Parts: sequence; structure tokens; C-alpha cells
Amino acid sequence: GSSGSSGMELFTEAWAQAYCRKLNESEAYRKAASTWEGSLALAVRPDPKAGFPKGVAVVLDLWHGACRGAKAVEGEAEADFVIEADLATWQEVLEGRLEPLSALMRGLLELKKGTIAALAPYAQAAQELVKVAREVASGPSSG
Repeated sequence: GSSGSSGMELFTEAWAQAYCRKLNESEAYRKAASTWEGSLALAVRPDPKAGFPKGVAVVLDLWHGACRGAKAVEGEAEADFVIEADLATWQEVLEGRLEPLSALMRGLLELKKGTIAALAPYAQAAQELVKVAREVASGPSSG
């Protein structure tokens, strides 16, 4: 059992670092993406409704399934795989109703860096990533 919802700011250093450290615990995940070797960044389209006229970019350096380091940068970030999309589309995935890869494949998201041909082998590993992603989300601060 678990709950969350409520709150405007979601892509914050806290959530980034927390979601990065929470994975290292998910043995199952590490074992799954124990082959992956790179970094991932979740960019969000610039919008006032959230307070980001330039957009936010959360890094997620994943090392063989084991997190390496996360950092939140508003604007121009840096990662082997950068995906930018509407905050609304990004939420769905986190809510568990949508998927990270299925979204970018359906035409919802869009990878600016890296390539999709690299997600071929890492198409399932996502299920593990998102899984933990939710665990973190619960309620860091009222706001």
C-alpha cells in the first residue's frame, strides 16, 4: 500500500536524489538493468502553470542498474539520453497509469539526445525504474 498526490513541484533535487537512492535499494531493479551503462535525464516543457518558463531537467545517472548521481537543472542539462515532454504527459507515467518508453514510442515524449535504438534492449528495465519512482512520491513537503 502507498499514497501520494497533492503538490505542485515534483521535479526537485530532493525527488531526484531520493529517486536515485531508492533505486539502489531495489535489488530486483539493479539485477535487471545490471547491464545498462549511461545516464538519463527527464526534461519538462517550460510552463508557468508549474513555474518553469524555461523548463526543468532531472538527471538520473544509472550505473548497471545502480544509481550513480542525480541533479536537477532548469534549462540546459546534460545526459546521454534527454527526453522532453509536457508536464502533463510526464505526470501520467509517474502516476503509474502511463509508461516512460511506451509514451515516447506512442508519440507522447521525445528524445532529444541519445537514440531510441538504445532503448531496444532496455525496454523492460523501465518497469523497474518507474516502480521505485512511485515509492519516493508520497509527500516531501506541503509546498
